[PDB]
Amino acid sequence: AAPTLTARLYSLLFRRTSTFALTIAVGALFFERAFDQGADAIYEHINQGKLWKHIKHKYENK
Amino acid sequence: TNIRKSHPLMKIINNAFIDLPAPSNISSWWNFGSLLGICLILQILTGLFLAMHYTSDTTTAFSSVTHICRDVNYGWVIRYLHANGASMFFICLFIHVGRGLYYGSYMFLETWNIGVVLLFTVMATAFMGYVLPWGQMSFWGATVITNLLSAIPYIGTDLVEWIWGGFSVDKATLTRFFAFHFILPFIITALAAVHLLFLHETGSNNPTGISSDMDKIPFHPYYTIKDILGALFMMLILLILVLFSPDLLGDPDNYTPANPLNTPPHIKPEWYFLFAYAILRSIPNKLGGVLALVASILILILMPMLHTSKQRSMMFRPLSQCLFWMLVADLITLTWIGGQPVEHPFIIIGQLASILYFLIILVLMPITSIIENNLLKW
Amino acid sequence: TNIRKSHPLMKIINNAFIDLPAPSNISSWWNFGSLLGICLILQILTGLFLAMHY
Amino acid sequence: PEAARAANNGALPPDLSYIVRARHGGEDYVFSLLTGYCEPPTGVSLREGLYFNPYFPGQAIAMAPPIYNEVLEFDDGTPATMSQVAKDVCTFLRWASEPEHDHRKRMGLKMLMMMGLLLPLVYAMKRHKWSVLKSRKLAYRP
Amino acid sequence: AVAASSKWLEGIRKWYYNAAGFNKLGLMRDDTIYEDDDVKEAIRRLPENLYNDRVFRIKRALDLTMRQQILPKEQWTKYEEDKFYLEPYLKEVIRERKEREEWAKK
Amino acid sequence: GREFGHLTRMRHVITYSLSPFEQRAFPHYFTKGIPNVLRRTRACILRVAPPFVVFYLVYTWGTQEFEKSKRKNPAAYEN
Amino acid sequence: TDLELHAPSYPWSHRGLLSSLDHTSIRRGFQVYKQVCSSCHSMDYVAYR
Amino acid sequence: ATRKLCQSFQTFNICYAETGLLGAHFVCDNMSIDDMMFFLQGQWMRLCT
Amino acid sequence: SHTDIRVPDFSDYRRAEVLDSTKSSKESSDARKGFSYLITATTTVGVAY
Amino acid sequence: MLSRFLGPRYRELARNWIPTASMWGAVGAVGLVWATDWRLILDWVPYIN
Ligand code: HEC
Ligand code: HEM
Ligand code: HEM
Ligand code: HEM
Ligand code: HEM
Ligand SMILES: COC(=O)N(OC)c1ccccc1COc1ccn(-c2ccc(Cl)cc2)n1
Repeated sequence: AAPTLTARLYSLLFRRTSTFALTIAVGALFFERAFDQGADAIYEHINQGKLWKHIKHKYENK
Repeated sequence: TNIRKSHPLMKIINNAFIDLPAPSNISSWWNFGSLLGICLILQILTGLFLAMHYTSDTTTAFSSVTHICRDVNYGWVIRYLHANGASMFFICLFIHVGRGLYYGSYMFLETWNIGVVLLFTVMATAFMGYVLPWGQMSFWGATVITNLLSAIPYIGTDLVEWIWGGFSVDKATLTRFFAFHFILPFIITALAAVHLLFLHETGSNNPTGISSDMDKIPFHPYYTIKDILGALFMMLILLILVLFSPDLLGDPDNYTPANPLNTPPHIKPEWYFLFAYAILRSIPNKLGGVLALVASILILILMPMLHTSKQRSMMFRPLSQCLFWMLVADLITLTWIGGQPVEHPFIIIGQLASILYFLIILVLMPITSIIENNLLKW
Repeated sequence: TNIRKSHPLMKIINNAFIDLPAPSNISSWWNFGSLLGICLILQILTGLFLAMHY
Repeated sequence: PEAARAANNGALPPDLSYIVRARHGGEDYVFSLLTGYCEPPTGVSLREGLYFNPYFPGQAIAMAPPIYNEVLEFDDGTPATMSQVAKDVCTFLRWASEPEHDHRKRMGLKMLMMMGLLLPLVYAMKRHKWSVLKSRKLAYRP
Repeated sequence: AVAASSKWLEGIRKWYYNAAGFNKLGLMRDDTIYEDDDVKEAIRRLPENLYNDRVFRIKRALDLTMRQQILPKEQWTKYEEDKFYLEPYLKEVIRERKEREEWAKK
Repeated sequence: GREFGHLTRMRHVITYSLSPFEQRAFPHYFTKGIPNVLRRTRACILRVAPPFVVFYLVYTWGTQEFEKSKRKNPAAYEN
Repeated sequence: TDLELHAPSYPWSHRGLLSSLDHTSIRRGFQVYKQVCSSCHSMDYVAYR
Repeated sequence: ATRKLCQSFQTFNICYAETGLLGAHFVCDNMSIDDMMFFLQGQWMRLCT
Repeated sequence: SHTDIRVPDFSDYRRAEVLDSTKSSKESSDARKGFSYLITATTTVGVAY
Repeated sequence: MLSRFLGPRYRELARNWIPTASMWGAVGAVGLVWATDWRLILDWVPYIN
């Protein structure tokens, strides 16, 4: 009866609910700068060649 | 020695939100009472911003609002949070009233009567906020109220002159409409604490209409996590209407400025007043039309007296369920008629639907409950 | 059946202002707590006027 | 406005900084009126200052047609025909009415991605507490 | 009180009993009554075995509505097996209220 | 005076419960849930829906008779 | 006063839900207001800023 | 004893060959169950730390 | 009698690692009580919005 | 069914209470015009001008 990989770190960090009181602060990363994969790479792909920083090399260093 | 049962301030919170006995079969229709408390708080922390940068005069009102969407930083998001946040308040209010009408919650007499006062106060507040931006719909919508407000046979001509700042359309008109709009949302916040103190004497009703004292659960954690999930689904719908179509609920003719320049192509208010504008417009008398406007909201107070069924709710009453949904389809008709011009098919329809709204509540509903009483052999 | 001892809103007022036990030798120096509540209400119904025209 | 309508035979042409937010067509109405001129049909006897535009309220705008082929030539080189003239000025006057257009839609994309995380996770937390009541059994032994 | 419609009006009574659905939750008709002051005095006067039967039937129906479920069709309450256990106790409570009211005006 | 030890009188009733960590939070979801939400739809469809059908027929008759009272004039348009 | 003609739906390049405006077609359309008009229309709410 | 919260309590250690039960039993009146469960669980947590 | 009282069967609700009634659930409990549990933890990194 | 007004003993309900109210339906014509700044009863008497 080998279990699955849901014993994540339950015996290591999550038992004594020390994590739960401060996940607004401590467990808070991986979801602003790791989501450069998110909206900005999607939004500029639907609007390729239409934003200002696409038509930009045409009008500096002239 | 349990601190949440003995501290003088903590034990008020514990009896109200934590250890409160609640029925176990409460549905999602009981979510909209805490949603109304979220919408009222949100309209206060957003009306802070707008009254800060504001000037209310006949010469600068239309431009004081256009200054915020372009020049004032984070002003386009906060203005359309406020205009759509008031449409969100009114859809959470009509669901809330129709719940208590369907399940017989008006038998809590003191809680129901403070509710009818709360329905009048938010309706009069939002009327005095749409007059503030001063466009075509702000002018011609305000100047049909005072035609029926000067129709009061003795005191009416000095009543409208006392609230118009002193004469007519002028600088100080929007100093008494704006005064009656800054301060009325705070009488609502005090009337809501009294509204819940009367409900605490009995606890909540439930969808079966039978008392549930043998099957109570604590409010925490079962309905604290269910009210948080329902509030998150409300913020998703509100931010979709703000960030993807912020002018869907609105009228373009209120971007044309206010002046007695020219008669507009139409006159219509926001969507949550279209049922009331359709009723008074189908009465060709400015005194009979102002009486049936107040009689369309204060008719809710007669609902405890008109009850003739032996059961409380409508869960086991199939003939009464048909009449409840005929009343909802009658209010959809009046919302459509109230945005139509006054022409041939929209006068015979708009005045027969004004009759059927009063015929269902007063005559058809008390007779049908008696017929269902005889069929169950009591 | 006494309505000021059994109504849910009236019994809060009765315990706070009417039937409240108070010492009998309280002086005039104990008057200034309700005077502070009069001065705070007055500064609210007068700051209404000034922020209107401002 | 005294000298305005005297220059235009009793009509003041309005301001345009909110003109597509103030009509029931958006920027589709401004385009369809700039390029929709016709001649007055049989029976429509119009007065001194009326040119027959069928996309106008009252059919009788006091507006001679303002644009035609090459009233202008652009800075980078673009054939300046009449529809191309009107299509570009109707991409103007919409940015003017709504200068928050592209910021409104990019902020709406991060909203839909964050509430695609928060909502299935609050729902399964609610599902965890309520499973005690959903699985309970009752028995009556008098 | 018509002898020609003796069976026809009992067909409409049996139809309305099934259109209403307290029998699908295992309830009797007197379980569903609205409890005003005359009903609350009649519950206090019930014998101890009829009181305990009513309390369990209401708790089982509240638990079914929480789950949005109903009972199997062989466990539904039949029309000609529904016992009006509360009706003799309620007619006596109301007769006593109407006696104290004729006395207060005469 | 509405607290948990003082509510009502109850005799001879037994309840059994499981811990939330001992059960799966998602049991039969499409096996039970889809047949359940379909007979709930069938039980309420004859009460709710026929009022909203009559609103649809009045709306279509009201917008179509508005146009052919106005400027739609094929044959009643003579001397 | 009889009927009215409503404008059709043109497939603009900003019509979609996640669509931006074309920032070359605003530059070309500013000069249709600047040098072909402002002989009748003010635009009193937009600046050169 | 100070608040007159119960009639009695006891702690037990029941052992079998591979498992067992480790806990407590108490007797009280109908308005004292919530306070006695609160104080007992607070003593288990005060021994874990 | 009270010895006629037994718990009804809960097999169609249990997690898939405790259906066996003979294994003593030593390591199939701490590696089990984690299913809806970073569900609760990755919720509160999403509340940082 | 509000027939509590219709009784043969409480007809003296209204006979002990209306001798209070001999002016009380017209105190608005005595007392409110003290603050209306109208001339409702100010023409009745040469008491006031
Ligand atoms: C021939 C002078 C003239 C020219 C040049 C002109 N207009 Fe007009 N237009 C008018 C007049 C006059 C009115 C107002 C007519 C009235 O109010 O009866 C008007 C009205 C309008 C309206 C309102 C139409 C309506 O339905 O109310 C719009 C929009 C408009 N003009 C846009 C433009 C644009 C864009 C340009 C630049 C391509 C332009 N106009 C150039 C004369 C002109
Ligand atoms: C600002 C307006 C309002 C607020 C903040 C508010 C708030 C609440 C809350 C929090 C509840 C308890 C939870 C619930 O059942 O939803 C409630 C219940 C109730 N409300 Fe309101 N409400 C408002 C308006 C109204 C109106 C307009 C009415 C009726 C005309 C009303 C009548 C009732 C009734 C009868 C109940 C008890 C329903 C039951 O338990 O079945 N309320 N309200
Ligand atoms: C129950 C709460 C409220 C409701 C229903 C409400 C409703 C409205 C409405 C309908 C408008 C018109 C918006 C538009 O037409 O564009 C508006 C704007 C306004 N509100 Fe409120 N409001 C509420 C709270 C407040 C508060 C708390 C304040 C002041 C602190 C306030 C002050 C204003 C002002 C000054 C405006 C004009 C600004 C503008 O038009 O954008 N309102 N509100
Ligand atoms: C807005 C400010 C205040 C208001 C409305 C207020 C109001 C009151 C009232 C009504 C009383 C009871 C009657 C009395 O004994 O006078 C009272 C008592 C008291 N106040 Fe204040 N007060 C305020 C500020 C303060 C301050 C600044 C302090 C101390 C730093 C304070 C400390 C006390 C104490 C200790 C008592 C009880 C005194 C006794 O019974 O001997 N209060 N207050
Ligand atoms: C605790 C209550 C208050 C205190 C102690 C207080 C104190 C003051 C003071 C010292 C001034 C300056 C007057 C002068 O120098 O001529 C003033 C005026 C002013 N206050 Fe207040 N105030 C209170 C309440 C309020 C309220 C409730 C409002 C707004 C609703 C408000 C808004 C203003 C404004 C706008 C002025 C304008 C300056 C003037 O008209 O003289 N204040 N108040
Ligand atoms: C958002 O504001 C509007 O819709 N307003 O007012 C500026 C408007 C605009 C144009 C035309 C008409 C109106 C108002 O139409 C109605 C019809 C009924 N009420 C009403 C108002 C208060 C109360 Cl207590 C009860 C009923 N108002």
